[PDB]
Amino acid sequence: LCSLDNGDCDQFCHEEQNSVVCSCARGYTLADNGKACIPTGPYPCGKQTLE
Amino acid sequence: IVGGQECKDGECPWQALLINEENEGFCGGTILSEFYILTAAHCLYQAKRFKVRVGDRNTEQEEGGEAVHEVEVVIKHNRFTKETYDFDIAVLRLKTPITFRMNVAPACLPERDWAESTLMTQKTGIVSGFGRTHEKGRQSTRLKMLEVPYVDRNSCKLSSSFIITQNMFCAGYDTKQEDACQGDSGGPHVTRFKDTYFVTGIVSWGEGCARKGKYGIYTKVTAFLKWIDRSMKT
Ligand SMILES: N=C(N)c1cccc(C[C@@H](NC(=O)N[C@]23C[C@H]4C[C@H](C[C@H](C4)C2)C3)C(=O)NCCc2ccccc2)c1
Ligand SMILES: [Ca+2]
Ligand SMILES: [Ca+2]
Repeated sequence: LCSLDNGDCDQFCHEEQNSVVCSCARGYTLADNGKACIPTGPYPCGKQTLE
Repeated sequence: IVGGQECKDGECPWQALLINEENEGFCGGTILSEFYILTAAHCLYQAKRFKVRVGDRNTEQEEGGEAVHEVEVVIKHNRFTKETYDFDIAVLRLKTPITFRMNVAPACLPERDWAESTLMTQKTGIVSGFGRTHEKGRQSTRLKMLEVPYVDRNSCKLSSSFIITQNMFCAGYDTKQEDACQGDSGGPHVTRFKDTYFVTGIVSWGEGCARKGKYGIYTKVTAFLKWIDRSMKT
């Protein structure tokens, strides 16, 4: 599960009632596929700037 | 940073520099949000009055992207011990919010369990700062970064002359001449994960710099995530 390539999560990976559950840091919203983390603004945390 | 690499444009956005009354950098910090800065508690004894500069890569001259912020509140861990440097952590609340832009952006705060099993388990992390380029030399005028391997926990205790508490972790090399140094203290130790950088450590201390048989010691951010959270709420 989360032990397998981070459960295919972009960021945080949890196992609720078994099975992968992905989450994201503040400033990101979980994508519809529930794995990807989508930046909410021009400068999401953890991203080098290429402004 | 001894023998690292110069932070190229937009590469070390989360870096913050604590400057004294003479506008000289004496410690680093990590940008956590527009209002909060993470640094080492021991750095608070390095200067009486200090401010925080962000967006700077070369201190020799202002380019136009750097910005200075005054500190409104300083939140030092009450258990910080000047003796061993245990609980070496502090959070700074700024009077005016940081404006994110080129070279200015926060690092991500990870969750505890995930960070420990997925981040600390990584092969390496990245440390950066304006500190000394050599043990005896002067503070670097350019911002530098260094990829430092995570060091086996027990393999570290063996090499240390001082006790490595659970609020500490080690990164660096045994002989190779690369390591953080004086002046990088309080600075960012971030771990990359799928092109996203998470704060994992704070430059704390070390016996000298880049010494053979010695590693750099960092305060374990995962052991203070709740503490950090509470601090960012007050
Ligand atoms: N190698 C690193 N990664 C690193 C990173 C940040 C800072 C340091 C060194 C810095 N570290 C410490 O002081 N560590 C302690 C650990 C413990 C408790 C305190 C007293 C003793 C015993 C020494 C502080 C230092 O030794 N001296 C301050 C001035 C100095 C700078 C450069 C060379 C010699 C002396 C090293
Ligand atoms: Ca400058
Ligand atoms: Ca060494």
